[PDB]
Amino acid sequence: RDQAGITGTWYNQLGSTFIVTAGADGALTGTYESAVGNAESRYVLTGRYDSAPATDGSGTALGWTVAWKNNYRNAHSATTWSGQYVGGAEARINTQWLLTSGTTEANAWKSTLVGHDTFTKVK
Amino acid sequence: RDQAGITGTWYNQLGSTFIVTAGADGALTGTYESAVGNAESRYVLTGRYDSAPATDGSGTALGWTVAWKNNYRNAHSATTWSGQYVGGAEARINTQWLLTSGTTEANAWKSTLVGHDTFTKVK
Amino acid sequence: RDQAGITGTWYNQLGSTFIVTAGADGALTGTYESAVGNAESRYVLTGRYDSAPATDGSGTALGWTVAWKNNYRNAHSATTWSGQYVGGAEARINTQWLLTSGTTEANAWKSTLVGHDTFTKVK
Amino acid sequence: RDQAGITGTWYNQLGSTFIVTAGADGALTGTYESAVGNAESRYVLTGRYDSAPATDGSGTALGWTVAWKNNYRNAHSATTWSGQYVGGAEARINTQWLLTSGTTEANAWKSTLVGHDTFTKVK
Repeated sequence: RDQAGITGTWYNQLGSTFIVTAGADGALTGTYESAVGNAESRYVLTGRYDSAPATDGSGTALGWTVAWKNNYRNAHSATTWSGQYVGGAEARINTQWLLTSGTTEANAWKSTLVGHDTFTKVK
Repeated sequence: RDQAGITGTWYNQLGSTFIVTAGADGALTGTYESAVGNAESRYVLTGRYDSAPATDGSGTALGWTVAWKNNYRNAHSATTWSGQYVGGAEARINTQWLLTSGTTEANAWKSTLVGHDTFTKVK
Repeated sequence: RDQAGITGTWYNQLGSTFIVTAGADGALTGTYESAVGNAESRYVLTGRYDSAPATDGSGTALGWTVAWKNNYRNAHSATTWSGQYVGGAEARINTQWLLTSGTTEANAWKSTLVGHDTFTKVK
Repeated sequence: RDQAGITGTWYNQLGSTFIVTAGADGALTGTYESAVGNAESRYVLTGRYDSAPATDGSGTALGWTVAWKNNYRNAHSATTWSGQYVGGAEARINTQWLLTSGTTEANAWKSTLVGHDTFTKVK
């Protein structure tokens, strides 16, 4: 439905690269490359999207996760993005995210960053 | 590593049921059943976890997504949980979550709920 | 310090109006008018800011609260904005916010919206 | 209304101390002492609460801010708590919070922590 609209290469305001395939079943698969933080090269992502969204002009809800471990680095952390895809000439994925680091129990109060990323099809 | 510790059936404070398998590669697969909201029965989830966490007593970072569409209902929304697994006698997964609904652009300011769920191996 | 830079009239991307005075002591006082939601006219706000920020080019941390009760309406809710003031030609206050509604205990999981507002000195 | 219920000394799960007065007009004034982080002794807080909440068993919405500057320390950061007061034998204030640090523009993606604190009248 928005399978075609979501599948592809997206870029956020930080210059990160989100490469995703949307499956007919609601699956999101792909790779993420962050332009910032304790990260290098590509990381696996997986997520889900609403494969039968409302037809009233609403966006398409979706989310995905990256664990920041690959063959190069392990930042002992994971980010989830929660948001919606908005189609059209200037298609966008508007997200908020939560980045949790593994911590000791004494430090768990400072485990989680929150922010917002907007992805577009052009950098 | 925490593959065995994470795999299984978890319950949160709302009485929701999180059934997950942790793969050797960092994958999370399974099903979620919410005790609240516009939800019935099981929904697909997918996520990621740190398969090689720190050995200094830190938790294990992880996250997952549910899109709230199944064969019974479609709530045009997705939730992502971001958190850490803490092993031991009283193992826990401590999370914060973001629930994004598909909205019109005019309503996007009110698209996203935030909360926190704690999962245990016993209800 | 940024007392002069913060004091004044600010506008966000929704067309809301934030009127604030920064005190020498770190106080924020003023009024908020939301262009959206269950709101009309001005609401009291109060908050705090860092009156002696770092001199290394960092922003100035601040926050404020609105309870959505005035002489016209009571939305049984409160929003807090947490963010930083960035000075200069295009001064900005970049925030994330939490909007909590009063709920029953059974509904408390869906009590809190999260979002992000960027304020500028020009609409 | 909940003026009497809110006014007083509260303690969270970290062992922090929140001392507040609720004014008839919806004002919150007081001091905060954090048991964790870059903090020592008391800090000024100000906030707002719904002075005429619903009478249907709903909680009372409120929020407050601390800027982490006092005569002893300056952590160049501010926290806002957004939540609701629930009255009764085991009265509670259930909150989520946003802690923003002043950062450079390049580091603003990692400026804001999110968490949740529950306050009770007994430690």
